[PDB]
Amino acid sequence: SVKEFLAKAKEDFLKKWESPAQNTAHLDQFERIKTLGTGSFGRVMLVKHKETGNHYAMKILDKQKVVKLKQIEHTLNEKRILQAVNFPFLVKLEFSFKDNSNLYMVMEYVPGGEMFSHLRRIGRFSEPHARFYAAQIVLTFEYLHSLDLIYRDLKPENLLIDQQGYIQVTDFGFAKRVKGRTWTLCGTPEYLAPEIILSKGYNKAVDWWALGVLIYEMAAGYPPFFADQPIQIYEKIVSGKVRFPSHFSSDLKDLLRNLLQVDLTKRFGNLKNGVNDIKNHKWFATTDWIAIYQRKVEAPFIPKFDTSNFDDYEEEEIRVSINEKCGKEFSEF
Amino acid sequence: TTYADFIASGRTGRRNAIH
Ligand SMILES: COc1cccc(CC(=O)N/N=C/c2c(C)cc(O)cc2O)c1
Repeated sequence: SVKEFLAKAKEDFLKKWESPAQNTAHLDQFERIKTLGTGSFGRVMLVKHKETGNHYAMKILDKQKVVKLKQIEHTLNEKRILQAVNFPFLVKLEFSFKDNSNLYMVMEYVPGGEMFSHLRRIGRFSEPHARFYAAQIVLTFEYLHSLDLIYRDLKPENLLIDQQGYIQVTDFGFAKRVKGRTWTLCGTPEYLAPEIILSKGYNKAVDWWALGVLIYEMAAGYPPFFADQPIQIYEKIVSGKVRFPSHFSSDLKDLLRNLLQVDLTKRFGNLKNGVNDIKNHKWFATTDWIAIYQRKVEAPFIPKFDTSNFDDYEEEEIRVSINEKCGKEFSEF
Repeated sequence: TTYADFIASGRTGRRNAIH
């Protein structure tokens, strides 16, 4: 059963969580090819593992930038959690290591690019197309939450499309293992649940609110709350007054009203029946949850095959200092 | 249209996380 599968999933996770993989490669083992994406601490590059010819995506984090942004514990969470998880729609952490200047996380290379890129270019996804992706996120969150993990940064920028058109979730920078509630103000403005904005303390329900935002954005082509400045976005979120495009199906609107619910005792994913309120919802009536997990469903879109599915970014030399930086802070990495 | 308002907005590119 699902409860049985998850219980076993947890046994596997806890072993790796209690005894994390560390120092499993070195920089010179990889040929660096091209930047695939960037972020506050650094960049992610396509690399080739010299000994095997395998391609990977190497995330490079400048330790000093991490410290300046007060993200040490978050970065330790990111690596400890990612090395411990295992799910079909989660990007794999293949190796990790550090040097005097940087932290490195060598992850699975996902060649189809960011959902963000395709969504912006095409404008919006059909409901069946959006549903296909949404189903994968639902299953992924079911898995993560069962391990007491909150993800906290769902958005199209963080969802990569693989060669078969399935999603791979990336960027565990705000992922956290927590029983009960937590308080950090983190995420992306458009995707924040009201309780985060209002400093109320919050739990895994914030991921379900975020799913509502994602589904809305996939199906509309724009998110339910936007404005040129984050402050104005926050004002719209806390009002929770959502308007739906006229092309939204009745079922879709109903699901979204239950996900984008300000009231925590009414928000789908967070009720007595948990994730099953979502899985059994009418909008997902056509969804075969087992077939999705087994990747037996034909994707509504497979990317054209090479890095042309990613934007070009400015490159910079990866300079390593002759002095160790922030050693104590990142001891466990 | 809301779509037009979005496309003319400053929030159509990659969105930074809040740190
Ligand atoms: C906060 O500092 C940051 C620094 C660099 C990058 C990031 C965000 C991130 O994890 N991108 N992952 C891209 C990725 C790509 C493009 C391909 C892939 O196969 C796997 C990935 O994780 C954050």
